Amino acid sequence: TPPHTEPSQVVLITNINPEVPKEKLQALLYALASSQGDILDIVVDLSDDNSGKAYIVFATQESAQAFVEAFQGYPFQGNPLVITFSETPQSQVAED
Repeated sequence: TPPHTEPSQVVLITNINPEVPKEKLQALLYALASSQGDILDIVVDLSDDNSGKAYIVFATQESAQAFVEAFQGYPFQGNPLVITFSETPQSQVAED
C-alpha cells in the first residue's frame, strides 16, 4: 500500500556516533548505500556532539526507499540506526 508522498532522491539519517570523522563515516555510508542503490552525493554534518547526522543522496526515491527499508532495522556503527527520506524543493530557482 504505497502512499506516495512526493518524490525524494535524498535521505536524512540521524542518531549517528560523531566519534567517527566524516572521512571514515561517509566512506561507510557509501559502501552500504551502493549495496542498494546508486549514490549521487553523500552529505554529512559537522559531526556535532548532540546532533550527529547526515544525508545520503541516491539516484531516485526508488533506490533511496530500497536502502532505507533495507537498513531500516540494522545495527550500524553501534545498533540504533535510523533512515528516512527528506524534502527536495526547487523554489530558490523559481523566484529567480
